[PDB]
Amino acid sequence: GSSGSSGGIKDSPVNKVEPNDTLEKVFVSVTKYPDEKRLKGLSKQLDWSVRKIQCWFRHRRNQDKPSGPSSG
Repeated sequence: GSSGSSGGIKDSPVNKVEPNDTLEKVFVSVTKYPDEKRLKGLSKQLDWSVRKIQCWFRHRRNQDKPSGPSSG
C-alpha cells in the first residue's frame, strides 16, 4: 500500500520580540538584510544602536520561518 501527509493551519507567535516592529516592515519592504546606512536612521527612530538593531533583524527571520520552538 501507501500513504501521505497534509497540513495547513499552524500556530502563530503571540508575544512580540520587541517594539522595534518598525523593522519587520523595512525587512520585507526595502530589504530583508539592510546595511549600516539604514541602521543609521532607526538608531535614532527607535533610540536603538546600529548593533542592537541588527540582532533584531537576524531574529526576525527565525520567527518568520517555520522553525522556532522557543516558547517564552
